[PDB]
Amino acid sequence: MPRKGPAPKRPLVNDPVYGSQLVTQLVNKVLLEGKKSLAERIVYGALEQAREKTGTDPVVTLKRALDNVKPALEVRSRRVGGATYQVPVEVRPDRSTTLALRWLVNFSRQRREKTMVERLANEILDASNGLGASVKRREDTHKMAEANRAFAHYRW
Amino acid sequence: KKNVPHGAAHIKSTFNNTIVSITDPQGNVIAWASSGHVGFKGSRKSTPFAAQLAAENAARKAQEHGVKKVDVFVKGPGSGRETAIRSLQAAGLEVGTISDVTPQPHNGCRPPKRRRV
Amino acid sequence: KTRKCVFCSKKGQTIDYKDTALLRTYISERGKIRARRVTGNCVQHQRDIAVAVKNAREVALLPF
RNA sequence: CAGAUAUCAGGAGGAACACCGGUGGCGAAGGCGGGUCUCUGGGCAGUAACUGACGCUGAGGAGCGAAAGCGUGGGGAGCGAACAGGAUUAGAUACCCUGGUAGUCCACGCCGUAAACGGUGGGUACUAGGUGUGGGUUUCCUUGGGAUCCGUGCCGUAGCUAACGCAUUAAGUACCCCGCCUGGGGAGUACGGCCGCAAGGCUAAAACUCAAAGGAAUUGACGGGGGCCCGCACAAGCGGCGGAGCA
Repeated sequence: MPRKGPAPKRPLVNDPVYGSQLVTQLVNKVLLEGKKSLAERIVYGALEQAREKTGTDPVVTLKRALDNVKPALEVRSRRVGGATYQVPVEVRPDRSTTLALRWLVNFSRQRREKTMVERLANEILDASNGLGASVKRREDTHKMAEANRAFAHYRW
Repeated sequence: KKNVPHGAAHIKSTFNNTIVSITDPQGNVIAWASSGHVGFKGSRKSTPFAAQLAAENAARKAQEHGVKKVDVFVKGPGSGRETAIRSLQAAGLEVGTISDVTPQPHNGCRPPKRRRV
Repeated sequence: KTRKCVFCSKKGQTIDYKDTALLRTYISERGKIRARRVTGNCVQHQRDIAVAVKNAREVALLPF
């Protein structure tokens, strides 16, 4: 319900196995639309696989990855005077978290491992360390939002 | 060559372009950089991006002649006044002072008539 | 402002072109001239001050 | 690219005076604004000092009178008709750019037409107000306030107008005079005449043409008009289709 104010959102519970909101949001984003229990198993096995390959708590590793992927400035698609002038806008924490997790899932399904369990585990690792597609996209979006500061004072 | 400690950012800021002529305190344009000088012609000559590009190129030449402290002498209105200003600021030439050096014929000569497109 | 004047109401004061300081109190930074009603003074004083400012700009004692 | 743009300095040129610069003034109207000087124009205000009806209108007539244009001699920096290339375009001659001649400025002249309109002739005696606002003087608090006379706005009485609107600054109420019109074009046109270097204008019908032309107001469609807004409309996420087979 836009044009009327902030839109109410569905609340999110923590993971039963793990107990973290980021884990459950990652589950729902890796969730191929139609199945959850199998998607939950896949994200699970991915998180344990990240666990032994990191030796730490998968929730903390996912938090580190999300921080290494969370954006700070977003670019909309406003048309100003018939010319595409990019207006960067500060991102709210929920929107930035959603963007980071969406990027993580999108580049997780891109990987070429045997299973998307392995693909998601490798994506988690490559976002935590800072050598994955999600991290480089986080760098590129900030680079492009800083390259167009001349249009940043529009304040929309 | 020579060194210019203090420069002047004589910005002929036409709407066509901002010719950023850096001038020694004597009154000699030691170098200049406009939109075309960076490579901007036509509409791109008049784009705001050309303004910081021209200002930054001029300030690079300024550093090349050891120019650090510059007062800004902006001419008539154009595309990228404050844009060229903080380009020069971010390109080794601090702002110093800003001066609108625009001609003021106080009800003097007659120009051409007008345009309707 | 909003008085009868600073001359027509204070009922004692004078304007001189040689008194460049007193005239400068009404001129702008460059010497631009306030409107007929900006300073809240009786109109004749405004007009005479304007003519005096013209003359002062001609004689090079005010920032023109 | 030769040093263009630019920057500084200098010189030359020609034109105009931004800011003050506005219901604010002035002027019969066209018009008036950089500063100085000289001459001069008219108005308003308080004393009747005075003249002692010397009032008004005003056909003919008189000059003045925007801009343009032409006569005569200069100016020309710029602009700039006309005229030049390029550009959209089917066509550019036009919008746009790339220049510039007369003119545009001055001097002396011509002409007299502009939407030269309060679209409200000149003048004069009466008809609620209110409120901005220029010049004056007075009268009343301690500059403050009032009155008055003149300039200049808006709204609003009476009353008037078809309504729109006017409304003490009339289109209300009265007089006196000057100018104009008798349905619409054909027509401010023919011709004569008048003035014109030239130009044009002033004066100006008719044949013929139609049963209208028109004004105020009402409802509608019509904006690259706006406002208030709202619509997984866009901003955003997702699933996608369009690629392939198959139906």
